[PDB]
This record gives sequence, C-alpha cells and structure tokens, in this order.
Amino acid sequence: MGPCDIYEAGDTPCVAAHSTTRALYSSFSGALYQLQRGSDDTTTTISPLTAGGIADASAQDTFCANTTCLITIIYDQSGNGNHLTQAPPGGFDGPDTDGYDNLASAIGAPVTLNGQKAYGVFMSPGTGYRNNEATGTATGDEAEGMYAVLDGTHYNDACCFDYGNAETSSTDTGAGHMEAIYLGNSTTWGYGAGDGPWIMVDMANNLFSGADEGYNSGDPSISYRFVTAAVKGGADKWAIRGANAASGSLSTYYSGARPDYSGYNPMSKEGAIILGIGGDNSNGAQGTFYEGVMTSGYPSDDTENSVQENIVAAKYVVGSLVSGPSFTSGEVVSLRVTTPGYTTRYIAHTDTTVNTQVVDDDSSTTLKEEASWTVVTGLANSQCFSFESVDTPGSYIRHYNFELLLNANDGTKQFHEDATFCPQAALNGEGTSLRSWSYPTRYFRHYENVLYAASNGGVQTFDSKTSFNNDVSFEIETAFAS
Ligand SMILES: *[C@@H]1O[C@H](CO)[C@@H](O[C@@H]2O[C@H](CO)[C@@H](O)[C@H](O)[C@H]2NC(C)=O)[C@H](O)[C@H]1NC(C)=O
Ligand SMILES: OC[C@@H]1O[C@@H](O[C@H]2[C@H](O[C@@H]3CO[C@@H](O)[C@H](O)[C@H]3O)OC[C@@H](O)[C@@H]2O)[C@H](O)[C@H]1O
Ligand SMILES: OC[C@@H]1O[C@@H](O[C@H]2[C@H](O[C@@H]3CO[C@@H](O)[C@H](O)[C@H]3O)OC[C@@H](O)[C@@H]2O)[C@H](O)[C@H]1O
Repeated sequence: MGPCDIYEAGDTPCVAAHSTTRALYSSFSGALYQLQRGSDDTTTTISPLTAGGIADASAQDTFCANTTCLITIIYDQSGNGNHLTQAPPGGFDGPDTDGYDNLASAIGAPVTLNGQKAYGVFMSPGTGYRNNEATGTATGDEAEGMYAVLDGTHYNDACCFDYGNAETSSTDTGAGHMEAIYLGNSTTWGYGAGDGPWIMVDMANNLFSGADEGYNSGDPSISYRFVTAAVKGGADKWAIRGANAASGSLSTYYSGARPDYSGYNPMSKEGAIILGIGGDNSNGAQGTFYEGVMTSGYPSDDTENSVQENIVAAKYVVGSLVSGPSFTSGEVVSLRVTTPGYTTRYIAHTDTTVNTQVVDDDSSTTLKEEASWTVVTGLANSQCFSFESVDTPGSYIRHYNFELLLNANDGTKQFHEDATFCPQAALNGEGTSLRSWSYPTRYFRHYENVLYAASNGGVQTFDSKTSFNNDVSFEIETAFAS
C-alpha cells in the first residue's frame, strides 16, 4: 500500500496527491510531472518505473542532457486533476514574466528512495506552484488532513514556504481563509522553541505554532534532512505532527482548539492548493518538496502513523549534487572560458566585480592571483564548493542580485548560500558548469565579460539563451598563482 491507499483505508481519502519522486498509490503508473528543456523548449513527462514505483529518473537525465530543465507541472495522482503549475501573481508579484513565480529546476534536489535515484522540487526564493480551481479540497470549515516530505536543512525566514489550502483569488482575504503546512524560521507571526525551522500551520495573517499568536514553546525546531510534516484541521480543532521522514514516529507538537482569535473558528477555507508560497503569493521563501497530499476528512493519528511508517520504508537518502570533473578542498585552480572568441580569458576579478580577463604568463602577479581560486568545501553544502580569492583571502565568489561579486565571508547563512556552487559536467562538453546551490536554475555565466548567476533564459538580459551553454562551460586548469 501507498500513502493514499492508507488514507483511503482510514476513510479520509486523498483529494490531491503530488510527488516528483514516487507514486503515492500502489496502482498509479501515470505521469508524476512534466519537464521542459531550455534547448528547444519541448516537453516530456516522467512516470514511475513500475505501477506504484519510483520515478523514472534516467528518462529525465536523457531528456535534459547538455541543456537545462524546469519542472513545469506536478501532476495530481488522485484523479481529481489538481495538478500544480506555475504560480500566478496575487497580492504580491512573482519575479517572473508578468508577475508569475519561477518554475523550479529539475535537478536541485537529487535523492534515492531505496537505492533508486529520484528528483525532488528544490525551490529557491521566488519559486512557486499553484492550482486555483481544485476539486474535492475542503472549503469553509470542512475537515482535512495533509502532509509533505521536505528538506529540514533548506529554508529561510521569509514568507512563506507552504503546502496546503489557500485562497482561490491569490489574495489575502482574511484570517481563516487558509490552512497549510509551513516550514521555516520566520518569527513575524508564530514560532516555536530554538533557532528553527518550525512546522507551523498557515491560517492566513498568522503562522501558528500553537494556541497563542506568536511564541509557543511546544513547537520544537525540526531540522532533519528529511522531514515529515503532518497537519490537519477540523471543526474547532487542528494539530501539528512532525518526524524524521527517514526514521521513527510522528510526534504531536500541537493538538486542540483553534487559536482563540476572530476569524479562526469557524474557518473559511477556499480550496486552492499552493506550494512554496503564501496565500497572497508572498514568494520570498525557500524549501524542498519531495511528496505530499491533501485529504478530505480529519485523519486519525493511527492513520498518519501508518503513513509515516510507509514513508520511512521508502528510505529517502540524499543523492549526489555533483557530476563531471569536480574539485578537492584546498586545490587552487584557474577557470578558462570555452566560448569561441573568448577562449583566452579566465574568471578573475577587479575589486568586488567578478569578470573574465585575458590572463597569461606576461600578466602581473596581482592579476594572476585575481584569476586564481582556492576551492573549499561548500559553505552551505558539504557536497559542493565555494571559491575563495587567492589575492584576497577571506572573500569568496557570491551571487548578489544575480551578479557574481567577490565579498568577504561574513559568517551568515545568507552569505554561505549565496556562495555555494555545485560542479556539473559542462553543458558544452568542455570542463565544468558551476551550478548555484541555492538557485539550481542558475549557473556561472559570462555576459560581456562579466560573471552572473544566469539561467537559460529569463527576465534579466544576462540570461540570454544565445551562447548559453558555452558561456556556462569552463575548463579547470592549473592556477596562475602557481
Ligand atoms: C533565522 O535563522 C538565521 C540563521 O540562524 C538567522 O540569521 C542571522 O541573521 C542575523 C540577522 O540578519 C545576523 O546578525 C546573524 O549574523 C545571522 N546568523 C546566521 C548563523 O546566519 C535569522 O535572523 C533567523 N531569523 C529570524 C526571523 O529569527
Ligand atoms: O542573487 C540573488 C539574491 O540577491 C540578494 O538579495 C537581494 C534581493 O534579491 C531578490 C532575492 O530573491 C529573488 O527571488 C529576487 O528575484 C531578487 O530580486 O533584492 C533585495 C536586496 O536588498 C537583497 O539583498 C541576495 O544576497 C541573493 O541571494
Ligand atoms: O561574455 C562574453 C560574451 O558576451 C556576449 O556577447 C555578446 C557581445 O558582447 C560583447 C561582449 O564583450 C564586450 O567587450 C563588448 O563590448 C560586447 O559588445 O555583444 C554582441 C552579442 O551578440 C554577443 O552575444 C556573449 O553572450 C558572451 O559569450
């Protein structure tokens, strides 16, 4: 049996079921999600390898070879047609065309479920999916349940990384017009114990960690690499349950009456489904979604425990984020441009500006150093890397407003994430392509001899598809600084 089979057995059936990693029904073999490669913009779908099995990743790899990929649709396996597609603008605008949110990369969250490779939805700030005309989802004060397997080490404090019931207009229509899972360390509304992140329930104009608005000590910080967040709401009652999605039981962080504030009882749910964003399209949060569902009816604890066990059985394990040449901590290198007509340039810098310059044996020692980089263990992820300036030790290459700048490590998480890159086999076949860890849809890319964290097409001029593959491919060579 799969998650939804278990929920059906408990009389609180899935009315929405999403996952880019596995089928949530033992008998599902349809499409899990849709892809679109930047090369020609064509699409293809990825289905389980077998009925009720794991996603066919090799098919994605084949289709996305020598190019980039975005996850255009996350199909609803329940049959209700509640697929998730690019989230539209609302109270707030998205950073994409006409205010839509960004689609997520297809390779930002690699994992294996019991030895079988799969891909999750790595969402960076500005990313988001939605369905404002869903069927079967709870409305008004009707009971519902939900859960999602997320990455407890990928999150921030901006509003709002949710998954659940939201407004059909994409605007904040008031308290009680929402009921969704939230995971992050925002403290603007509710928050629990510790540094975070905390699993809270977004009920509109409030992320609740318990009965009271704001602080509630009963909600602990949960930072497992794989987290199961189980939330449910009914007639003047709701609950929060969390667990290590890779081992053990669900613990109950809250169970009881609605917050005693106007608008929260009875609730006024609207039935829309959001992912990675807030109800009014607040899109500054980040996170990773692997699988999740929404149900009709208040799931019993026994039902959720069975689900949790099934998830544990799925055996989630982190996959490799790196491919191609790759580096070793402490190694000193120089990165050469492979784009025809600039093949003698190297990634260097002029103050905080990271650019490409012609560097050779006649170059001064200062320029040789500006073009030499000490590779160190990724500041935000131990699998990837960070590039430290040879001439200016203590400073690293980081993306700011999508430009690559050479700034000093200020020890903050933000800096750490803006300075972590993952080696990927060069797209043009020559060398490596440094993929941004926090923004997997972006790579090191030179545009008019300046370095940006560019995507294959986008709202910034430096995201041009023209010569993209070449501009994101570099040959790893012996450092000039010897
Ligand atoms: C969420 O957690 C992060 C990481 O613990 C907090 O970030 C720090 O941010 C402050 C305010 O910008 C800086 O003084 C610190 O140097 C940062 N520390 C680290 C370790 O990054 C962030 O403030 C927390 N957010 C909330 C709302 O509590
Ligand atoms: O390199 C991208 C981010 O720029 C810096 O943040 C600045 C922020 O940027 C927004 C970040 O979120 C994206 O979704 C938006 O598309 C982008 O505009 O704009 C306001 C500035 O005051 C922030 O410093 C971050 O350092 C970096 O991660
Ligand atoms: O990053 C180097 C190349 O820039 C982009 O090229 C475009 C070219 O840009 C020139 C880049 O070099 C500066 O010194 C020049 O002042 C500037 O004109 O302009 C014409 C466009 O058609 C080129 O694509 C390429 O993307 C990149 O390889």
